[PDB]
Amino acid sequence: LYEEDYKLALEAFKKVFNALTHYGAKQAFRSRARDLVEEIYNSGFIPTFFYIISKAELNSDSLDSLISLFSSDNAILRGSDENVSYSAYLFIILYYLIKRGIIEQKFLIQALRCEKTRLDLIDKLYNLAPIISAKIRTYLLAIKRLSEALI
Amino acid sequence: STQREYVFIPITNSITIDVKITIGGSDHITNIDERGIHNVLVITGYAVDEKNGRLVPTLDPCDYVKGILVAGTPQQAQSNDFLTLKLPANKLYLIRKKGNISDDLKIYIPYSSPDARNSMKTKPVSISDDTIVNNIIKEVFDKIYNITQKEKVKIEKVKEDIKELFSYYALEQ
Amino acid sequence: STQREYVFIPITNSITIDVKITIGGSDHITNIDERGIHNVLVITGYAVDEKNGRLVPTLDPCDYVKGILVAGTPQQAQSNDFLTLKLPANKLYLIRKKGNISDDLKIYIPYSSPDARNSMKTKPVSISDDTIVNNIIKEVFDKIYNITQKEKVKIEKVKEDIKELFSYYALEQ
Amino acid sequence: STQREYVFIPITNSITIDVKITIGGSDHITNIDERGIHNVLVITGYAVDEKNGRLVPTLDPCDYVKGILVAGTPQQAQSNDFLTLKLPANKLYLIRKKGNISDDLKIYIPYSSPDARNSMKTKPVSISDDTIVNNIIKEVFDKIYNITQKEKVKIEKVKEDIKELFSYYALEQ
Amino acid sequence: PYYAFAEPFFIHAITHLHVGSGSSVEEEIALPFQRDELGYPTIYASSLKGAIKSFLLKEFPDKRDVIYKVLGEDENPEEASLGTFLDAILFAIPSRIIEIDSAKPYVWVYVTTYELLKKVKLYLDSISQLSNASFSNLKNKIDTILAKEGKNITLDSDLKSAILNEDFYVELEALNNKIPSIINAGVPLLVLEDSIGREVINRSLIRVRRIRIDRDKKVVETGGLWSEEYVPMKTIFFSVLLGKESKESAIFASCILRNLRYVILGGKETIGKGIVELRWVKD
Amino acid sequence: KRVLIKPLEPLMFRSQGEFEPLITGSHTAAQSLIIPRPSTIAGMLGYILFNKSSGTGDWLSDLTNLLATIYGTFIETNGEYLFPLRMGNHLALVDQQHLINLPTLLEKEYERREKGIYELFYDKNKLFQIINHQDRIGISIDKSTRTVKEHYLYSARYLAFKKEVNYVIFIDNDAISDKINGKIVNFGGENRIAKLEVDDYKVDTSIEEEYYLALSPILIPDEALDNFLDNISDYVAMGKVDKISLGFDIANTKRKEMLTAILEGSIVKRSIIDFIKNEIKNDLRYRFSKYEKIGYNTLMSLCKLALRKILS
Amino acid sequence: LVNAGSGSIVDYVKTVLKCIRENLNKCSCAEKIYSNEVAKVMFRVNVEKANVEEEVKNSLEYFETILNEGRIIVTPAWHVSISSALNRGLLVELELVNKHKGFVIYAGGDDLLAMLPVDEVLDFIKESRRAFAGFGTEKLGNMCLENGFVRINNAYYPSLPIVGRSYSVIIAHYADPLFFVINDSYNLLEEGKEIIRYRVMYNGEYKDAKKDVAIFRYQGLTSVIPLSLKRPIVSSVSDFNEIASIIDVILELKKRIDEGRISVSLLYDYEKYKHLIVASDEKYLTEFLVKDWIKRNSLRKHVEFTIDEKLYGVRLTIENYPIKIPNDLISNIVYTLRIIYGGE
Ligand SMILES: [Mn+2]
Repeated sequence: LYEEDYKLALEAFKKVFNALTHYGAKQAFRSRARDLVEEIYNSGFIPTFFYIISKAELNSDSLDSLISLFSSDNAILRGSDENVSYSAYLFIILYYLIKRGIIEQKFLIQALRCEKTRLDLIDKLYNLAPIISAKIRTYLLAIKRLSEALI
Repeated sequence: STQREYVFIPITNSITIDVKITIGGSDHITNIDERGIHNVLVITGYAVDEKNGRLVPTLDPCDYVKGILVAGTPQQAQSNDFLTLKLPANKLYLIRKKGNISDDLKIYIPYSSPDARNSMKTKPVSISDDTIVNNIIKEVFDKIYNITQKEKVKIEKVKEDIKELFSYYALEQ
Repeated sequence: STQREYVFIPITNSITIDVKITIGGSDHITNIDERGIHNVLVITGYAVDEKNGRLVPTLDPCDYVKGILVAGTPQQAQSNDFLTLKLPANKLYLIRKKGNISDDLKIYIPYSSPDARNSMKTKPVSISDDTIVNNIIKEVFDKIYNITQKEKVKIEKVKEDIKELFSYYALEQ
Repeated sequence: STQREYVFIPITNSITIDVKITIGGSDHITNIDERGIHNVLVITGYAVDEKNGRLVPTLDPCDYVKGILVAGTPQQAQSNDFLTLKLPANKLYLIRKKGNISDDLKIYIPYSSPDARNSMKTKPVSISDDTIVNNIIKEVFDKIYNITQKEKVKIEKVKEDIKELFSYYALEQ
Repeated sequence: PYYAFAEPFFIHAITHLHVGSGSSVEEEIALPFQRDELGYPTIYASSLKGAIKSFLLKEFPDKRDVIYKVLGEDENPEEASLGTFLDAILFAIPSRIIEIDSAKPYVWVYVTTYELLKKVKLYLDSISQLSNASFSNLKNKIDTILAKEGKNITLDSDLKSAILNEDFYVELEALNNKIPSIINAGVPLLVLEDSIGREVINRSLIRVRRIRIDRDKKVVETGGLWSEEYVPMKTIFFSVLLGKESKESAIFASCILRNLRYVILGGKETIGKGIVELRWVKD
Repeated sequence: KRVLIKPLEPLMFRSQGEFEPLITGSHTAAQSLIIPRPSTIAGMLGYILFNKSSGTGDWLSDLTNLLATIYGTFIETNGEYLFPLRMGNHLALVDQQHLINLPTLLEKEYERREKGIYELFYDKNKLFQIINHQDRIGISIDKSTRTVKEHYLYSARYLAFKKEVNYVIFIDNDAISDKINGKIVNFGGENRIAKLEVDDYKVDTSIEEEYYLALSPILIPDEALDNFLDNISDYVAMGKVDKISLGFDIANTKRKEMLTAILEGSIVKRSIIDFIKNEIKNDLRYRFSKYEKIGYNTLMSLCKLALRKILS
Repeated sequence: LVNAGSGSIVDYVKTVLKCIRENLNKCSCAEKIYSNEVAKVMFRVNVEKANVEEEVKNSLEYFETILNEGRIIVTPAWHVSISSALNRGLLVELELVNKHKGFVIYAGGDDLLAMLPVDEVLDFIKESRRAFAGFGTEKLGNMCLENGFVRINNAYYPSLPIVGRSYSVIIAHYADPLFFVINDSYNLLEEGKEIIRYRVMYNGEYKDAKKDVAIFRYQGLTSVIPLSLKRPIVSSVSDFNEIASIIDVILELKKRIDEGRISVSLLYDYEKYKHLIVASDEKYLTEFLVKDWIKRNSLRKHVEFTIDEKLYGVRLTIENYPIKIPNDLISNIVYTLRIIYGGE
C-alpha cells in the first residue's frame, strides 16, 4: 500500500538537509524526526500540529518562503531559529496532504491566504487527524530514518 | 462542447431570468444525493452586487461567492459580456465535490464590470431568516433540477445545507 | 441463418470500420461475458499487413491471424478481395468455446492477394502499449458490440485477455 | 533465387505436365537417394476439389496437402487465376530436408473460388491401388525428375513410401 | 457410503498458535507458520489429524480401538482410516481497529478476504447438496457476501470507515441491510478486497524475535537469536471431518466428537502456543 | 459424458516407489505427479462403483467390469483447457492453440526449432501460473518423549493449485454418470480429497492427422520393446519414454505391473498406431483392450479436440 | 579480431574491417588495404608471387562470413584448445576441492559435483569461480595460475576467463535422501540459470543477464548471488578481481557476525531498510542507509565495513517461477547468510 511514499519523500523534502545549513536547526531537524513521531502517536496528531504551527512565523514569510517550494527549487531556509526551519516541516506535512488527496490544493492554497480560512483549515485537519496520522506514519518514519542515516 | 453556467445563491433573488436549460438533459453538476447539496463550485476573488445581481472582478482572494452549477446557457440574450469560458474541469475549486467532471466546461459567470466609480466595501454575509429562504425552494431548485420535490420533502436537508454553505462576499453597496 | 465476418486485429487502428451500421444481424457467436473473449478464432497460414491494412498470407501454421467473427457485410464497396466461404462450423476452429454452434456458417474475411514484391519478413508482435490499446474499447468492442458497457463493469479482465488473445506475424515492409 | 510451383499428389493423374522444365536450376527441390520421396512440401489449410482440380481454400488447419515444390515456371499461361508468393523461404514446411536451402524462393500457387454453393465437408483419402501408384509414378513422377530409372533399380522403396507419405483432405463438391 | 456424512468445524484459537513448517518461506521469519498456496496461514490436515488423534488417545484411553479405526493404526497400518480432515483454512483473523464512525466502540475486528471466503465456500458447496447434513444457511450467507467481491465490505455493522491494524485506512459498506452473523462472537466481520485484506492480515500475525541467554552471565549466546510467527489468539480456521459409513464412526461422532471443545495443535506448547477450541457447525 | 474432478486441497500422486521409514538413518521423500495417471482415475471411479463378488484377480478385469472407455485427463481451469507437453526431462502445460504449429516447429531447422520449443517451455508454459509444488515436511512423534522419532521425517511435494483447477475425463456410459454425481472421493495419495461433477458433452473421435498428443501413457507391450527402442524416431517426435508401474491394487494390496510407456505430453507420430496393432498377439490384445478401457492409450491431435484410442 | 593480431598486421586487418564497415564496398576498398599489403611484399627481398586479387578478397570474405553468420568459425585447434584448458582448469579444481575438505563425486572439466562442509562452501565457490578464470594466488600442486592463464613452470596454458559459471548449493541434512537432494541440485542449476535475470551494464547501459550466478537452498530458503555483473565478464586484466566480488563481501560479513561484532538480528532487520533503499535514488544516501542499518547491529566501533556501492540498483528478476527470490542483491546476500548459518 505504502511503497511510493519513499518516492514521495524525495520530491516533497526537496531540501531539509543541505540548504538547512549551519548545523543548528539543521541537525536539530532530527529532534523533529524522532520526538514528533513519538509525539504524534502517543499524544495525538492535533497536539503536535498545534505545537508545530505555534512555532510557525505565518506572516507571509512563513507563508510564501514555503509555497515557493511548490514551484521552483531548493529554498535555503536560514531565516531565524526553528520557525523557517519549522515552516518547512509544516510544508512537509501539508505536501503529503496535497500529494495524497487528503486535502486538495485549491483549499489549502486558499486556506493559507485569508487568515479567515486558516481556522477551518485546522478545524478540518482536526477531523482528518485519525486518517492522517495512520497514513503519514510510514512517510514520516521515512524521513526519521533519513535523519538517522544522513541528517 | 460540454457547457455549463454559474448561478450564485444569495438571499438576493435575481437569478431567475438567466435560466434556459432548466433540465434540458439528464445531468447537472450540482444535485441532491440525500447527504447534502454536493458539487457546489465556488469562484474566489469575486464580489456580487445586489443592484443588478452579478459578479464583479475583485483582486482580494477571499472575496468569494458560492454558486450552483447546472447544465444551462443563459437563454442567449445574455453571455454577450458574461464571462464565457471553457475549462479543464480539474482546475475548478468545487466545494463538496462528489462526482468530478469531464475536463471541459463552457461555463458562464454572471459578470459585472469593475465599476471603478465606488470603492469596494465587502462584508461576508451568511443566510438566515427563512422568509427569504422559502422562495428558494421554488425559485432555484424547482426552477432547475430534475428530482426537485420528488426527493426533498424532508426539506430540512436543503434548508440547513443552503444555510451553512452558501455565503458570499457582496459589496453591500 | 446468418453470415459472419472475420475481421483482423493488427497493431493498427485499421479496425475502426468494417460494417455500415452498428450491429445489424440477429445473433452473434463470439461473446464477451464476464470472464473471457469467448469463441474467438485463429486463422493460420496467413499474415497481417499493419499498414495497407488487409491480409498478406504466408503459408505455415507457424504463421497465424487472430480475428473475431462478427455479423456484417464488408463495407458494401468491396469483397472483390474479401473471401466469402461456408463451412460446417466444426472445421470452424474456435478458441475458448463457450456458446452455440450454428452449423451453417458464412464468413467475410478482410484480405488482399499477396502481390509478391518484397521479401516478406513476417515478424510477430504483442498487443500492448496500453495507450494504443485503451482507445480501442468503444470502436472495436462497442462499435459492433454495444453489449459491453451496457451490463459489463468487467472491462479490464476482458482487457487482460485482450493483452494476449490477439497475435500474428505482420508484414513490416 | 529460383521459382517453384504447386502440385497435389492424389489418386488422380491429371497433373502430368504444366511445369515445362526438365532440368531447372543447380538446386533441386525433391531428391531421391534410394530411401523414398524426400523434401515433401506440406500445405496446411487448403482443402482440395480433386475432380475439376481447383483447390478451394478452407479455414480449418486440420487438413493438409502433401505437395511438392515442382521445379520451374507455371507454364507462362496461368497465374491470372492462381495466387503466387515470393517467400523468405523459411516458411515452407518441407519434410525431411536432405540438402540445404539458402531461404530464397518464389512460389506460384494455384487457387480457386470459396465455393459458397454447397455445405463444405472434407474427407481424408490415402493413395490406393498401388498399380495407380505406379501409373502416377509414370505420368507425373518420371518426367519431372528423371533420376528414376536412371540409377534406381530399387522401386520397392521409392514407389511404396508415396503409399502413405501423401494423404490429403478431399471435398468432393 | 464412501464419505456419507461430514462435520465442518471452526478452529478458534484460545492462545496463539504455531503450527511449524521448518524454514519453508522466503520471509524474514526463521520459524514461519504453515502456509497456504496464497501465502495465508494454514493448518495441514496431517498436523490437525495427528494432534487430534494424540489428544483423543490420551483423554479416551479406553476408546483406543474406535480412535484407531477412525484415524489409523500405528502398526498393522493395513487398514485405511475411515475418517479424514481437510486442510484447515483461515476463515477470519482479528485485527486492531481504529474506527472513525458508527458511534459504537470497537477496538478489534474480524477480518477476511474474498479468497479465503472462496475456499470456504468451496469446502462448503462440496458437502451440503452432496452429503445429507443440512446447514445451507451458512452457504447462503457466504454466497451473499461473495456477491460483492472487489470492495471492502463490512458485515453486521454501521462502521463505514476505520483504520485497520494501525496502518490502513479503509472505507466500508454494509451488505444489504442486515444478515445473521457467520460467527457467534459478537464482533463485526469485515471482508476486504483481496489486496488490502492480505496486508491487514499479514500485519495481524505475530512475528516475535526470541533469544537464548547465557545461563550464567545473563547475556545472549552468539547466534542465539531467531524469529517465530504465531497466528494470533482469537483467530478462526475452518476444516471438515469426513466420515466413511461404519459403526465405530457413529461411536466417534457420538461419544467422542460431542466432548471435544479444547485440544492442543501445533508446537511450542511450553510457551503455551497450542490451545484451540473446536466449534462444530451443528449448533 | 464429461466428468470434472475438482480437488478440494493440494493433492499427491506419488511418482516413485517406496515412501515409508524403512532405513533408520535417513529421511524419506516423495514428489507428486502433475497429471494423475489414468489408473488413478480408474481405480477411484471403481472404488465409487465397487462390487463385492467379482474378479479378485488381474484387477483390470473386474475394474473394466464397471467402466467405459475412459478418455485421458487434461486440465481445465475456468472453462479454459490446458494440455500437457513433455520434452527430455521437461513437462509443460500449454493450451489448445499453441499446439497447432508444433508439427512444423519440430522440423524447422536447428536454431529456429530450438528457439521455438525453448520459448514453448519457458514463456508459453502456464504450469507455474496455475500449479506449484507445495513442499510438506511431516514427522511422527513417539509418545514417550513427545519429540520426533529417530529420523522419522519425510518430505512430500504436494500439488498446490493457485486457482480453480479441474481434471477432465470423458466417459461413455451415462448410467455411470448419474451414479457418481457429486461424490466426495479420496482422489490420490495420502488421503487427499476431490469432488466429482458430471456434465454431458460432445466431442468427435475419428481423426487421423500425421501427429498426435498423448493424453495418457502409451503402454508398449514388452514384445515390441526392442522393436520399438531401436527406431524411436519413427513413433515419437518429442516427449519422454519411461518405465512406469500401473499403480497399486487395493482389493489385493499389491503393487501393479511395471511396463514401459510413453508419458503423456509426448508427441507421437501416426506410425505408432498400426505399429502397435501389427505387433501384438490376440492374448495380449485382450489385456491391452482393458488397458485402454481404463484410459492409458489416449491420443489427441494438435488441430482439434481429437479424442482417439490406439487399439480400438 | 583486431586484438587477436600481434604486429603491424593489426593495421591491415582493422582497415579491412573498416572496408567491411557499413557495407562499404568490395572490389573498391581493396586498394587502401592493398596499398599496405603490396607495400609489405615490396618491403622484402625474395618474394616470389602475389595474387592479391584473390588473396585480399578471400581475406575480406572470411570476416564477412564471420560477421554475417555471427560466430567465430571453429577449427580443430579451437576445439583442442578449449578442451585442453578445460582439463587444466579441472586439475586446478581438483586441488581446490581438496583445499576445503571436500569429496569429489564428479569433477570433469566444465562441471563439478562435490560435497564440502557447510563452512567452506562460500570460500570454495569464490576461489573456484576465480580459478576457472585463471585468477588465483595459490600454487595448486605444480600449477600456479596467473591472471587468465595457467602457468606450469614457464608453460602458459590458456584458461576460460570469458566463460561464466553457475553454482548450486544444497544445504542438506545427512539423513536426506540423496535422490531428491541430487535432483534438487540439478533442477536448481538447470531451471534457475535459464530463468533468472539480474541487472548488468556493458558499454555503460543497464541491461539484463542470465547465467553466471550462485543459487543456494536450505529446505525452503533460496538466494542468488551474481558472479560477474559484467557481460564480457572480463575484458581487461583489471576485471579479473571483480569475479566473485559479491562473495567475499558475504564472507567478510560472516566474519564479523561470528566474532561477535554483528548480531544475527542483522539478518532479520534489513526488511525495513529495504523499502527505503530500493525506492532510494542517490548513491551516498543508500550508502549511509546500509551503513546505519549495519550500525544498528554495529559491525565495529567507528564503523569500517560498508557495502561497496556497486551492489545497489542491482535487481534480480525471475520468469514467474516457484523459486521466490528478493528482487535485490543485498537481501539476497542476507538470505545467503541465513542459508549458510541454517546449516551450522
Ligand atoms: Mn543445461
